[PDB]
Amino acid sequence: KVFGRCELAAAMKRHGLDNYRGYSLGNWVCAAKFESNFNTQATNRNTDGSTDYGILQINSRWWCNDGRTPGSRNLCNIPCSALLSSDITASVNCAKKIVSDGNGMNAWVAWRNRCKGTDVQAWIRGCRL
Repeated sequence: KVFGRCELAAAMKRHGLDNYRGYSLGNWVCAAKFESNFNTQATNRNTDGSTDYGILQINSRWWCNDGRTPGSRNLCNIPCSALLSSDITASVNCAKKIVSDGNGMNAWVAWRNRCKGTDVQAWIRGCRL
């Protein structure tokens, strides 16, 4: 499913991402915008053969099992297909693990390059308080 901006902000807030590890909601919405354009079904193959899945483009090299990433780890203990659901729960819980792994949101290259340091609160302007 393709979320709207505020719809996704609300869903991430409900699932506990607002200020998770100190990252305001706008950071998460911005990252999702540039990772997936808010599309839960987004997939993209990486050069090394891993694949990125879902609204936050979680990578099969470490975080989920897709059965075709030699050496993969599956640290979120989920099939990568679960990251494509219209229900964002699996993606959020896995993102919590990723952002807790030491490097914060820098794990998302697109967040580092397109969201970090910017006025990310613009991404939640107008969302229901």
